[PDB]
Amino acid sequence: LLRRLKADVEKQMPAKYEHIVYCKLSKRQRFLYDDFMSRAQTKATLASG
Amino acid sequence: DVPVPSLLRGNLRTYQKQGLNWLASLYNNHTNGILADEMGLGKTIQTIS
Ligand SMILES: Nc1ncnc2c1ncn2[C@@H]1O[C@H](COP(=O)(O)OP(=O)(O)O)[C@@H](O)[C@H]1O
Ligand code: BEF
Repeated sequence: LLRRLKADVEKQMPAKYEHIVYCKLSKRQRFLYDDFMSRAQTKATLASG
Repeated sequence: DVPVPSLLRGNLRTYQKQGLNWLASLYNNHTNGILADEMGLGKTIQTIS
């Protein structure tokens, strides 16, 4: 193997931030989501299949 | 590591030169290994070198 990371070349590399942006589901997406959940329960969700 | 640079015309940094340093033990000893370096550190420059 040969492995190196940015820590050796660091302090010249700028910062890296991971943001998390939350977006609420829309109205028709809330209706369609629950619709697919119920219709999926009619198929027994196919979880163990 | 005693590299002869000729036809290197581009410029390489120190840790990549160490990449060729650790690459010198492969072909000279007839050994094959995986070189995995952090993305953005220019492995291709090491291969071309
Ligand atoms: N000596 C150097 N000086 C400046 N930039 C370099 C040098 N060596 C490599 N790079 C940059 O690093 C990048 C390396 O990309 P590449 O080797 O194709 O994939 P990766 O490095 O992610 O494996 C190139 O886009 C190049 O601009
Ligand atoms: F590892 Be680099 F992104 F090719």
